[PDB]
Amino acid sequence: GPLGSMSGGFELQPRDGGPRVALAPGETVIGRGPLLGITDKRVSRRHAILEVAGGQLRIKPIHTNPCFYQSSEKSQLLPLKPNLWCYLNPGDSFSMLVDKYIFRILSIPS
Amino acid sequence: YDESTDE
Ligand SMILES: [Mg+2]
Repeated sequence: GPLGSMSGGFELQPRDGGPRVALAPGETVIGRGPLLGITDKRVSRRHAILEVAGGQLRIKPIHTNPCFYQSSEKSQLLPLKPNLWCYLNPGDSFSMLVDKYIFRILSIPS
Repeated sequence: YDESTDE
């Protein structure tokens, strides 16, 4: 029959060892601001959107200054396509600059 | 965080 609901939450782990950030259900706009403590003026205050729903995490870059993605299996942060949602797997990383503000996706309970 | 984004 019908599959029903799926749970599962997410946390961001900064590559530089800063504190982890748990994500709320639904959409969270990320970028320069107090949530992640990013202050570099090259990151927009409305840089990307993250969405947690149904046990999945997706990201959408929303600024001309891009976001980057590194699959857990690979070794280079590469640009994400502008303005498109992309699912992120636990263990993957994304970043707000090519070489700074890099976060690994961890799986946690909802 | 009041300053405009650098492009
Ligand atoms: Mg502007």
